[PDB]
Amino acid sequence: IEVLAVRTGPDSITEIEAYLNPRMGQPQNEDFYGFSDNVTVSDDFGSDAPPWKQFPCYSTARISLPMLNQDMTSDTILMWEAISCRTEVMGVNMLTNVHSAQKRVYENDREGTGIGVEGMGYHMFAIGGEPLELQFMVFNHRATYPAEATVIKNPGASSQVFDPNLKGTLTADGVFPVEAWGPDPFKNENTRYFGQYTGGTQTPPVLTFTNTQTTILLDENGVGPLCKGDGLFLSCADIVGFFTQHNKKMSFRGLPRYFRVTLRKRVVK
Amino acid sequence: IEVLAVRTDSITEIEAYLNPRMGQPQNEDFYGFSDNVTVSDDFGSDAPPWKQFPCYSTARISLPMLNDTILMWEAISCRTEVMGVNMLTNVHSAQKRVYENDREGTGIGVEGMGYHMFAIGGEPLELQFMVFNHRATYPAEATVIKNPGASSQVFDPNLKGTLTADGVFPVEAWGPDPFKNENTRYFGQYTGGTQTPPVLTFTNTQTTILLDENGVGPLCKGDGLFLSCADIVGFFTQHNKKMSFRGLPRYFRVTLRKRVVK
Amino acid sequence: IEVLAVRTDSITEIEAYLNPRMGQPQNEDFYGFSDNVTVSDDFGSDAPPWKQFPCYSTARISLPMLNQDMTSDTILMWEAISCRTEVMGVNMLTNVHSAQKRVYENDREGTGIGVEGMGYHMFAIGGEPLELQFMVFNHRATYPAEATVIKNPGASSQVFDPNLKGTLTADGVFPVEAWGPDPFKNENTRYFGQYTGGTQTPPVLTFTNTQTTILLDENGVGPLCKGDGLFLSCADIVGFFTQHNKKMSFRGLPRYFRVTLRKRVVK
Amino acid sequence: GIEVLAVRTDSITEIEAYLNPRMGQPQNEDFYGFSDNVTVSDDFGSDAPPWKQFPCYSTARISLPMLTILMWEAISCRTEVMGVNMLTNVHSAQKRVYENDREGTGIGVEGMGYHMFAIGGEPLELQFMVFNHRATYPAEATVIKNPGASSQVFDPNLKGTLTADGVFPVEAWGPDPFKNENTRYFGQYTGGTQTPPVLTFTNTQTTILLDENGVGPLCKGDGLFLSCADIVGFFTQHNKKMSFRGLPRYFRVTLRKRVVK
Amino acid sequence: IEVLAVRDSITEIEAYLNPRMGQPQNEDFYGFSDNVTVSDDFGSDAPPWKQFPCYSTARISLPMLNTILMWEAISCRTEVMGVNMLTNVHSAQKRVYENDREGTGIGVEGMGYHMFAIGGEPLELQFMVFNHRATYPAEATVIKNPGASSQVFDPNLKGTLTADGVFPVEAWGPDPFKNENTRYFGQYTGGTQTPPVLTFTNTQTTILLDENGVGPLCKGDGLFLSCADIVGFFTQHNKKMSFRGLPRYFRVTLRKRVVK
Ligand SMILES: CC(=O)N[C@H]1[C@@H](O[C@H]2[C@@H](O)[C@@H](CO)O[C@@H](O[C@H]3[C@@H](O)[C@@H](CO)O[C@H](O[C@@H]4[C@H](O)[C@@H](O)[C@H](O[C@H]5[C@H](O)[C@@H](O)[C@H](O)O[C@@H]5CO)O[C@@H]4CO)[C@@H]3O)[C@@H]2NC(C)=O)O[C@H](CO)[C@H](O)[C@@H]1O
Ligand SMILES: CC(=O)N[C@H]1[C@@H](O[C@H]2[C@@H](O)[C@@H](CO)O[C@@H](O[C@H]3[C@@H](O)[C@@H](CO)O[C@H](O[C@@H]4[C@H](O)[C@@H](O)[C@H](O[C@H]5[C@H](O)[C@@H](O)[C@H](O)O[C@@H]5CO)O[C@@H]4CO)[C@@H]3O)[C@@H]2NC(C)=O)O[C@H](CO)[C@H](O)[C@@H]1O
Ligand SMILES: CC(=O)N[C@H]1[C@@H](O[C@H]2[C@@H](O)[C@@H](CO)O[C@@H](O[C@H]3[C@@H](O)[C@@H](CO)O[C@H](O[C@@H]4[C@H](O)[C@@H](O)[C@H](O)O[C@@H]4CO)[C@@H]3O)[C@@H]2NC(C)=O)O[C@H](CO)[C@H](O)[C@@H]1O
Ligand SMILES: CC(=O)N[C@H]1[C@@H](O[C@H]2[C@@H](O)[C@@H](CO)O[C@@H](O[C@H]3[C@@H](O)[C@@H](CO)O[C@H](O[C@@H]4[C@H](O)[C@@H](O)[C@H](O)O[C@@H]4CO)[C@@H]3O)[C@@H]2NC(C)=O)O[C@H](CO)[C@H](O)[C@@H]1O
Ligand SMILES: CC(=O)N[C@H]1[C@@H](O[C@H]2[C@@H](O)[C@@H](CO)O[C@@H](O[C@H]3[C@@H](O)[C@@H](CO)O[C@H](O[C@@H]4[C@H](O)[C@@H](O)[C@H](O)O[C@@H]4CO)[C@@H]3O)[C@@H]2NC(C)=O)O[C@H](CO)[C@H](O)[C@@H]1O
Ligand SMILES: [Mg+2]
Ligand SMILES: [Mg+2]
Ligand SMILES: [Mg+2]
Ligand SMILES: [Mg+2]
Ligand SMILES: [Mg+2]
Repeated sequence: IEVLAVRTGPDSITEIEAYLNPRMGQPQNEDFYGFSDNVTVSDDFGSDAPPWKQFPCYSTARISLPMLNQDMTSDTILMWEAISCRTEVMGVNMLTNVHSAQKRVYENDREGTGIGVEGMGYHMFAIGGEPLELQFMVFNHRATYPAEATVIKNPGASSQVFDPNLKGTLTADGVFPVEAWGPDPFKNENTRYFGQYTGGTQTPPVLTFTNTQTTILLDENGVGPLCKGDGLFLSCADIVGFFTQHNKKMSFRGLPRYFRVTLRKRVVK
Repeated sequence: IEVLAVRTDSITEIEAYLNPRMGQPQNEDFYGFSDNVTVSDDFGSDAPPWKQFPCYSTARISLPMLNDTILMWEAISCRTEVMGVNMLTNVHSAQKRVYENDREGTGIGVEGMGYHMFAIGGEPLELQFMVFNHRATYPAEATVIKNPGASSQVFDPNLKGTLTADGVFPVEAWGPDPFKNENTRYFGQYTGGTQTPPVLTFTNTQTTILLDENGVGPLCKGDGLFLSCADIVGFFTQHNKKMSFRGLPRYFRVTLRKRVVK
Repeated sequence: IEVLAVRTDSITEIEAYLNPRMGQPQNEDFYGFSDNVTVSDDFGSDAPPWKQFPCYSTARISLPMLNQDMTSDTILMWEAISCRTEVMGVNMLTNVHSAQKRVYENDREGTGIGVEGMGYHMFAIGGEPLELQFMVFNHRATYPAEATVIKNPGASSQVFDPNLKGTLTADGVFPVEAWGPDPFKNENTRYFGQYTGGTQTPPVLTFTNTQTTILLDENGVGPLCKGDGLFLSCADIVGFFTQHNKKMSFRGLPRYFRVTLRKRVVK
Repeated sequence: GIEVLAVRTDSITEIEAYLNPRMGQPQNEDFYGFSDNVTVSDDFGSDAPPWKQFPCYSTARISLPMLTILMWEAISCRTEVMGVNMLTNVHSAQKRVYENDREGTGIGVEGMGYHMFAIGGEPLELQFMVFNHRATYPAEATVIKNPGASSQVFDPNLKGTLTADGVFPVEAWGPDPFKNENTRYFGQYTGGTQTPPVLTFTNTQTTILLDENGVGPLCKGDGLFLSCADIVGFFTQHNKKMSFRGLPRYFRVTLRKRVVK
Repeated sequence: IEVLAVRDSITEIEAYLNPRMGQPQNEDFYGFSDNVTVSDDFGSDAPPWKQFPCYSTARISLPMLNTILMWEAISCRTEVMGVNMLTNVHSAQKRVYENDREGTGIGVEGMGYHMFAIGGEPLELQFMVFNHRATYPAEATVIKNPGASSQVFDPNLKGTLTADGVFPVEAWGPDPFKNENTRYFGQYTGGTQTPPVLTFTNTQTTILLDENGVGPLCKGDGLFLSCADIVGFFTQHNKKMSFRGLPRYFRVTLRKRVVK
C-alpha cells in the first residue's frame, strides 16, 4: 500500500463503538459466563492436559465500517484509517462484591468478608486493519490442549521460548488460548497492541476507568491502521484475577472491554 | 445541542459535599460504615442483606436561573477531595489488634479494597448494569435490574440505567456506561483485596479541566449540575473478626460559565 | 483583600522546623513517640488516654518589617511564592537494633522489624491559621481534657457535617484522628497530604534540597500573610515502633520548611 | 577516539533480531527457558552452584550491510519481552495455592525480575561483582577465578566484555559504567521470591539511542551488538523445588550512515 | 563567594565509593555488616561496631587553577553498581521452604536506603537518632550523650561528613538548613521482607545548577562525593541477618567559573 493524502472536512471522519465480552472458558448464556471452570493442576509437564473451559482464550471481532464514497474514475482508493481510540475495562464496579460464595478472610472463624477477586491481571488490547499476527509460545510444550482450542499441535521444546516457525493470526473468537499465543512484534505493521501482566494468586487487582482518556494510533509516519476490506479488527484479553470458593476451588474472572475508534478517509494507490 | 460562543457575571462557582452511603443509616452510631458483611455458600442462595453493601452517592445542584438562542451553564473545571483522611490514623476504636493472640499492639486499622470514583455532568450519570453473580437477589431497598440473566455477568447492551437516586444503586451492580455519558466526565480507580493498605492523597492545589476535545464542558440541562461518587476506603475489622465497609465524604468545587446554544 | 502589583529588597526567605507531637512529653526519653497504644472493646467505651495518639504541629513565624508607604491608600503584605519542605531524620529509620521485636522472635533472631505501618504526611503554608473540618472514625470516642475536640459531636461527625469546624490555633493538642484540612475554606492556605495505611506497610520517604513547590494560585497570587504572620502546620506519622512484648507506639519525624516571600501591594 | 563528521543520505537500514534466554537448561530439550532446580549452599566457604542452576546473559552480533570512512550509527530501537502471555498458565505441574487441601490454581511464576538490554557498536563492557567471592563457578561458566574479597564490592581490576552467549553468569557480571561509551544499557531488578512479576508489551514504544552530542552507537566492523537478560521469576513444583524461568527478547534497530575520521 | 561569568574550560571526573556496611575491607564479608543483635530496652542499647552501616565519602582532587577561577559542578551520572549480584539465590541463604529444606534462597530483602551528595565542601549533617540513650562504639563519630531532643530536630546537634566509614547512617542525615553548595538526593523504603527495586542505565544525566544557574563551587579545588546504598538484609539458614550494600559510580562534569 502506497499511502497518499488525508481527507479533511465533515464527511471524512467516523466513530465506531464496540464491546468484546471475555472468553475465560465457561459457556455463554449459562450461570458461570465471565468465569473459567475450576482450575485443575497436572503433576508433571509430561501428563499435562488442561480440560476445555479451565483456561481463558482471546476475544476478537471484525467491525464492518461505513460506506466510503469511492471516486468511480480515480486510480486511487479510499480506506478508513484508525487515528485514535478510547478503551475501558467495563464492570470494575462488580469487584466491590465480597459476599458471593467467596472464601472468607477468617475462614477458621467462619467470619469476615469474602477475599474477593485476587491474583494475576492480564490486560491487552489490539486495534488493526487486519487480524492480529500471533507468536505461539507456551510455558510447557508437552501440554495437550483440547480439541475445542486452536493451537500448534506437538510444537516441540523450542515453543517454550522464541521459534520463528511458530506463527498464527487471531482469526476466531474464544478459541486461541491466552497462555499459548501472544502478539508477534516481527509483524503487526498495520495493528497497534498494548498489554500489561501482573502476576500472583493473592495480588490485589488495580483498574482505572474514565471517559476522558484518548490514545493516538498514528505510527512514526503519521499513518494509523488501514482497514483492509473496510474491516476494523479489535482483539483483547482482560483477566482480572481469580475467584476462590469456600472449598478453595479457583476460577479465572474476566471483564468485558469497550472500544471507541475514530477513523478518517486516507487516499491510497 | 448545537453549541455557539462562550458569553464573557458570566462565571459562577459551586461547592458541594456528598456523604458516603456504605449501608448503615444516617444520624445513627454506625453512619459511614456498612453493617457487618455475611457471605453466601453458593451463587444460587446469594441474598446480600440491606445495609451490608455500599451504594452510589448523587446530588443535583440548582444553578442560577438563566433565560432563538438559550444560555446554559458550562462546567469548565473542578476540584475534588476525599475529606476526613485524617480519621484513618485512629487505631484504638474497637479494632482487631495486630497481635490478637497476645491481646497487644495497635488496631489493624482500615484495610482492603479502595473504590474511588466521581462524575460531573449536565444530566444524571448513565449506568451499565453488571454483577459478579447474576443470581444474587438484591433487597427491596436497592435499585437493580431484577432476574437480569447470565449476560449481566459481562456486557449486555439491554441492561442500562441512570443514577437518579442517592444511596440505593448498589456499587457492585452498576458502573459508568462508556457508550453514553457524552455530557458527563467520570474518573475511577479500584484497588482490590481485604488486607491491602489504603493510599489516599489530598490537596487544595489540583484543578481538573472538564472541556472535551472540542473545548466544550458539561452543559447543565434544566440549570442542574449532577455530582456522583463512591469512596470505599476499605474494611473495619472488629475483635470478633466481623468486617464492614468504611466510606468517606467527597468535596466538589465546580467552575461554570455561560454558553450560547441553538 | 484587593490584590494589586508585585514589587521586584522585594524578596525574603524564612527557614523553620516543626517537631512532631506524637504524644509522649518533650525532652523526656520517649520524645518523638506516642505512649504504647491501647484499644477499646466497643465504640461506646472508647476513651483513648492522653499521650497514646498524635496531634498536629503548628507555628506562626514573625516576618521582617515591610517599610510601608506612609501616604499610600494601599499596604504591603508578604506573599509566600514557593517553598521547600523535607521530612528530616529519615536516616534514623536504618536503626534495627533499639528494643525492637525481632524478625524471627520464636528463634530470638534476626534484625528488629524497624518502623512499619501507616504513614500520614501533610503540611500547610498560609497567611492565617489552617481551617479544619472535625471528622472522627467513632463519634462516641471520649477524648481527654488535654486535647482540643468538639465534645459529643454526634453521629454526623463520622462523615461530613458543615457545623463541625475549627482552626489550628495551638501546637500539639488537635488530634490528627479528629481534624483534617477544610476544603470549603483555606482560600489563603496551600495544604498537601498523603495517607498510606496498614500496620506492616513499609515506610517510603524521599529527601532532597533540589525540590521547590510554587504556592501561587490560578491567579498568580500566593498566600498573603495577615498581621505579617506566616502559618506552618504539619503531621508526619512515619509508622509504628514494636517492642519485644508487642507493645506498639506511633513514631514521628520533624519537618523542615523554607518559604520564599515577596512584597505584594493590596487595597 | 573516533572523529565523527556528517550524517549521510539508501542511507537508512532496519534490523530485527530475537535473543532466546539462557536460564541454564539445554536448548531443544524439555526444560528450555528454565534453569534446573536451585540448590543452596550451607556457607560461603562451600558454595559451588552447579552448571544449569543459574542464568547467563544472552548476546548476539548482527552482521550489517558492508560499507573518510562510513559506519552504521544506531539512532533508535524498539525492544519487547515476548511470550508474557504464557505466564497466564497456572495448570502446568505447579505448587497449588492451597497445597494442604490439594486445591486452587498453580501459584504461577513469582519472585525476582531482572530485565536488562544493551545495544552497542562493540561488545558490552562488564564489571565483575558477586554476592560471595568464595563461590566456585562451574567449568562451563566464564568468570574471573579466585577474584578476592574486593569482588563483593567495586574493584577496578575486575573487568570483562560480553563476548559469548549463555556462559557469563548474571550473578557475577554487570554493565561497567566506567566504560560503554559506544553502548546504551538499561536495567531493572525487583527482588523477592513471592514478588508478583510486572511486565508490559507494546509495538508503539521507540527509544532514541543518540547521546548528549547527537551520536548513536557506531558499529565497529559493521557489527551491531545486542545483549540482554530477562529473568521473569521462579517456577515452583509440587515438591517445592524452584527454577528460574526466562523469556525471549525482541530487538528492532534503525541505523543510518555516518561519515567518520 | 560572589559569582561572575562562566569560561580548556570543561573537565570530567569519574569515581566509585565502596559501601561501609560494617565488616572490614579485604576480608570475606566485605560489603556486609556483621550479624545484627537487638537490645531489650533503650536504656541498655549499645550497638557493637561492624553491626551498622556508615556513610561513604571521598574528596576528589581537580586540576589546580590560579578575579579567581573555581571548578563548578554542572551535571552528573550516578549508578548503583553490581545490581546483577542480587540474582544469587544459592549462597548460604535461608530457603523459601525451610521446613522442607527446599526452594531457592530468599535472597536480599528488606529496607533500601539510597542517598548521594555532590558538593564543593563536606556534606553538612543534622544529628538525629531513633533512641538517644544508644551508646555508639569508640570507632564511630557521633555526638556523645546527645539528650532526648536528639530523637527529633535540635538545632545545636550539627556535624559535617569529614571521614569515610565512621558516621553511622542511623545517627546522621543531610541538614536542609545548610548545604547551599551541595546537592543531595535520597530515598528510604523500610521493612525487613520488602523486595529491593534497583534500576541502572548509562543514559541518565542530572543537572546540578541551582535556581540562579550556579552549580556547586569546589572550595580548594576539591569535589566532595557522599553516599549510602543499603540494598537490604542477607538472611542465613540460622536466621542471622546482616546489612548488604553496593558500590556507587559517580561521573561529574565541571566548568571554570570566575568568582571575586
Ligand atoms: C516440571 C516437571 O514436570 N517436573 C517433574 C519432574 O521433576 C524433575 C525436573 O524438574 C528435573 C529437571 O531437571 O529436575 C529433577 O530434579 C532433580 C534434578 O534437579 C537433579 C540435577 O539435574 O538434581 C536432583 O536430583 C538428584 C540427582 O541428580 C538425581 O539424579 C536423582 O535422581 C534419582 C532419583 O532420586 C531416583 O528416584 C531414581 O531412582 O534414580 C535417580 C538417579 O539416577 O535424585 C537426586 C535427589 O537429590 C533433582 O531432584 C526433578 N525431579 C524431582 C524429583 O523434582 O519429575 C518429578 C518426579 O521425579 C515430578 O514429576 C515433577 O513434577
Ligand atoms: C464497633 C463496635 O462497637 N462493635 C461492637 C458491637 O458490634 C455489633 C455492631 O458491629 C453491629 C452493627 O450493626 O452489628 C452487630 O452484629 C450483628 C449485626 O450485624 C446483625 C444484623 O444487623 O447481624 C448479626 O446478628 C444476628 C442478628 O441480626 C442479631 O439480631 C443477633 O442478635 C441477637 C444476639 O445473638 C443475642 O446475643 C442477643 O442477646 O439477642 C439478639 C437477638 O435480638 O445475632 C445474630 C448473629 O448471631 C451480627 O452479629 C455487632 N455484634 C457483634 C456481636 O459483633 O457489639 C459487640 C458485642 O455485641 C462488640 O462489643 C463490638 O465490638
Ligand atoms: C460459585 C458457586 O456457586 N459454587 C458452588 C458450586 O460449585 C461448583 C461450581 O463452581 C462448578 C462450576 O463449573 O464446578 C463444580 O466443580 C467441579 C467442576 O469444575 C467439574 C468440571 O466441570 O470438575 C469437578 O468435578 C468433577 C466432575 O466433573 C464431577 O461430575 C464430579 O461430581 O466430581 C468431580 C470431582 O473432581 C469440580 O469439582 C463446583 N463444585 C464444587 C464441589 O466445588 O457447588 C458447590 C457444591 O457442590 C458449592 O456450593 C459451591 O459454593
Ligand atoms: C555467610 C556464611 O558463610 N555464614 C556461615 C557462618 O556464619 C558466621 C558469620 O556470619 C560471621 C560473620 O562475622 O558471624 C557469625 O556470627 C557470630 C558473629 O556475628 C559474632 C561477632 O562477630 O557474634 C556472634 O558470636 C558469639 C561470639 O562473638 C563468637 O566469637 C563465638 O564463637 O560465638 C558467640 C555465640 O554468640 C555470632 O554468632 C556467623 N556464625 C553463625 C553461627 O551464624 O558460619 C556459620 C557456622 O558457624 C554458618 O556456616 C553460616 O552459614
Ligand atoms: C523502648 C523501651 O526501652 N521499652 C522498654 C520499656 O517499656 C515501657 C515503655 O514503652 C513505656 C513508655 O511510656 O511504656 C511502658 O508501658 C506502659 C505504659 O504505656 C503505661 C502508660 O504510660 O501503660 C501500661 O502500663 C500500665 C500502668 O501505667 C503501669 O504503671 C503498670 O505498671 O502497668 C500497667 C499495664 O499493666 C504500659 O505497660 C513500657 N512497659 C512495658 C512493660 O512494655 O520497659 C520495658 C520493661 O518494663 C521493656 O524493657 C521495654 O523494652
Ligand atoms: Mg517487521
Ligand atoms: Mg456514545
Ligand atoms: Mg470556599
Ligand atoms: Mg568513562
Ligand atoms: Mg539556609
